Amino acid sequence: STAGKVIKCKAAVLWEVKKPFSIEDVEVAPPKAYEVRIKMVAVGICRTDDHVVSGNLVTPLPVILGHEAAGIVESVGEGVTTVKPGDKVIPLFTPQCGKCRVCKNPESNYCLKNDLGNPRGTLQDGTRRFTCRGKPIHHFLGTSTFSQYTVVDENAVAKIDAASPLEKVCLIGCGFSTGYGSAVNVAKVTPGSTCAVFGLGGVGLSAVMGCKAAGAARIIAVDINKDKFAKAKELGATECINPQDYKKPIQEVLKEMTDGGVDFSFEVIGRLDTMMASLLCCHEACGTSVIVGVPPASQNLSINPMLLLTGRTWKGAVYGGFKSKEGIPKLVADFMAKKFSLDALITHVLPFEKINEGFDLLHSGKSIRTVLTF
Amino acid sequence: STAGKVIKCKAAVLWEVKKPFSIEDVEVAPPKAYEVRIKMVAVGICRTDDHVVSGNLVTPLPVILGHEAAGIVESVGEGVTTVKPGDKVIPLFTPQCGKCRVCKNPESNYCLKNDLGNPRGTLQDGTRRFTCRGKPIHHFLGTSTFSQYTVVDENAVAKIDAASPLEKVCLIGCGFSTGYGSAVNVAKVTPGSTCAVFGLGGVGLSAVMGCKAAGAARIIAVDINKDKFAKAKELGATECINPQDYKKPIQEVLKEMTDGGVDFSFEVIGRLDTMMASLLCCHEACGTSVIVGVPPASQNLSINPMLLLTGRTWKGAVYGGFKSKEGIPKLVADFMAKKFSLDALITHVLPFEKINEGFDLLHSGKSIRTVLTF
Ligand SMILES: [N]C(=O)C1=[C][N+]([C]2O[C]([C]OP(=O)([O-])OP([O])(=O)O[C][C]3O[C](N4[C]=NC5=C4N=[C]N=C5[N])[C]([O])[C]3[O])[C]([O])[C]2[O])=[C][C]=C1N1=[C]C(I)=[C][N]1
Ligand SMILES: NC(=O)c1ccc[n+]([C@@H]2O[C@H](COP(=O)([O-])OP(=O)(O)OC[C@H]3O[C@@H](n4cnc5c(N)ncnc54)[C@H](O)[C@@H]3O)[C@@H](O)[C@H]2O)c1
Ligand SMILES: [Cl-]
Ligand SMILES: [Zn+2]
Ligand SMILES: [Zn+2]
Ligand SMILES: [Zn+2]
Ligand SMILES: [Zn+2]
Repeated sequence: STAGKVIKCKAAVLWEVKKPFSIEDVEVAPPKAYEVRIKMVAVGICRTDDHVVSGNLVTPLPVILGHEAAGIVESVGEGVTTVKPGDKVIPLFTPQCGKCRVCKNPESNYCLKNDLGNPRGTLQDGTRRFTCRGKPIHHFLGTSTFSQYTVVDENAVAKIDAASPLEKVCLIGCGFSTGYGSAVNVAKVTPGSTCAVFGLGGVGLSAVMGCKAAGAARIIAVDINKDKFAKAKELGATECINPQDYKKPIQEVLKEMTDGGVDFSFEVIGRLDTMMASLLCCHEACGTSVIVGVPPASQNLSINPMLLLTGRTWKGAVYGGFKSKEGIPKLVADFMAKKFSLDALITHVLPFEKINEGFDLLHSGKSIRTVLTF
Repeated sequence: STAGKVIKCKAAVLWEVKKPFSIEDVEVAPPKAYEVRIKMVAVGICRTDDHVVSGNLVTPLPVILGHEAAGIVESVGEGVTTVKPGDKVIPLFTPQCGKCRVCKNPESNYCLKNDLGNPRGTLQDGTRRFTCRGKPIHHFLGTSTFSQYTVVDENAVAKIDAASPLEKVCLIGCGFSTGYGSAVNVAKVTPGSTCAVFGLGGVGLSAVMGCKAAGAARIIAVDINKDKFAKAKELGATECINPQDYKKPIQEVLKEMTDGGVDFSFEVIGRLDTMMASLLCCHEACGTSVIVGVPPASQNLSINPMLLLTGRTWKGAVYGGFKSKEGIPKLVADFMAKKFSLDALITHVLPFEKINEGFDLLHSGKSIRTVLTF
């Protein structure tokens, strides 16, 4: 019925920054060659989506955000070999074209086909598939999952287990993968090591889970919102610190707690002051600091190079180091194999139409993750 | 015989910053427990020594500098078990106490008994062994080799091959180990990779050799002194470029020549602008920039954290990641086995008394490594 036909549906369109989303009628064009048109089922709210709402992450507007989600293949374009209609899928905010220098490198995952470096708000072919009131609307990270239907490039979609509960598994689309992989793939936490995690939201907590799985002996959870400590400990944090209870700077408080500093620290928030704190609290001779939080546009850090000369390793990564099209699937399988659980991360489930309410909860600090359902 | 007695000898004293070295008679107190008094045979002139003179590295004056050396054990204090009088040895600017958190950690080498963090200008017990006209003289990195005799802690001296040519293996005491290990140990250069080395002094040329040993496919040597190019080439560089020949920033050139950037970048000069260019020239998603150059005191770098989120790795190291006491002897054995040659690095040989002429050669850019004989 719908195949090859333009689908009219509802989607949350952002026309301006610091404005609410508009649940409007938009026309979703049919998938071109090597493209897949997905029917969304569950979409989780990531702070990155909010970054555009706040102006911290610039991207052409009007836009349809969303990138953390799960859905079903409504139809595919010509040349599509990986997914067929009906297949359960997870759109990847970072592609794996498999042909660029990066994709060919065994330890890189930031494919050259991404729309993060220099945002165009289009699909890999430079064009858009969304329209609304005679106006073309921009995509976001080539996923735009805040819509009942969306078109994505084949190399940016991954087929998952047919029995996968799309309402939970949508987190593996971003939050869980990013945090967990940051600990296991990027930092490469060693068994018996000491770790520190700044920020305890959806991504932060999965970093706790990742350090735990890696065998970290001590995991120090850091957050100004005390309410997150309950979950942090439950997921594996050995202790919880709130920077506000101290008269002393956090990195100092941390170094005196761990005999000179932690082995691995992760900044999962997105502030310069906290990224400075994470670099400073990891032992000057053998510590590794992993930046996970997305920094506000055009801001810099002033660092003394002596901080690295002694032996510190400072790195960062997108998507927790997982090569998208391969990693996400295998992750779902592990979830199926009951290797881990995403239940503690989902605190609120709202109907798509109340997306604006979902962003409110994120700003009030009442929710870890909120899953908008279709 | 001089054991147990105060030795009187010549040493090069720096009384004030930015002033020539003054060759004076000093008294060298005999060694205490776990200390070794050494008779110097050959010393190399490293830019770090010059960093104190110029004022870029702060350390208490007046002082006896020098740290890349080779000599013979004159006598040992009570408790010493790792060396005996007559042994050929290399003092280590960074000790390997073997009992601290860092020494236990198999991946870090920056021992806690170092005098680089906050220089006391003493031995490990907190005292000095040099006197000059009543005035006690400060030590440097616990080694102070610009003297005919010096005393070092036992954990800062490595016993080497009895047949080692001391006028050659002194480079292994610092310059070579640092350069070669930065590539092989710290960056862990992968075979078939592309490398950029900024700075072609004795340390930077050892970084080049190390990249070649690692099997890099390309090694681009950068330096504003074209007279260094002939040696870089001979040592492994596939190409050499002079930033002054270009219209655009060196980082943009390097990225254009290597399909987006190198895989491994090395800053071996000690300047802020080059450490930045060095980070910027390694591929945003898979590059590793390694800081080897000692930056001028209290100077800060201003960086956009986004530069790291894409996948870049930024780190630094001392002594090229080698655990001093263990690594030096092994490296001397490799030298003995012809595994590598030091001849190209050693461009000048002058008697100790001509030390000022040696620093002048460095300043003019006419030398790579100048060795001083006693
Ligand atoms: N880390 C460690 O361990 C170390 C370090 N360090 C450092 O390094 C550097 C360098 O050294 P050297 O090699 O000796 O020096 P020289 O000879 O002077 O060389 C330099 C080079 O560079 C070049 N440049 C300049 N500028 C520039 C350039 N290029 C380009 N661009 C620019 N701008 C010149 O020409 C020459 O050639 C320094 O910094 C030092 O410091 C060393 C060693 C080691 N250590 C540490 C220690 I406490 C002691 N030692
Ligand atoms: N690299 C990536 O792949 C990637 C992926 C997804 C998200 N992110 C980024 O990760 C970061 C967090 O994502 P999330 O969705 O889990 O966010 P979130 O907003 O729900 O959680 C941020 C947490 O940090 C805490 N916090 C805020 N200011 C703090 C401070 N100054 N000190 C200590 N804690 C503070 C908040 O209480 C909250 O618990 C954001 O920057 C997001 O853009 C990065
Ligand atoms: Cl268009
Ligand atoms: Zn790719
Ligand atoms: Zn996300
Ligand atoms: Zn040196
Ligand atoms: Zn030690």
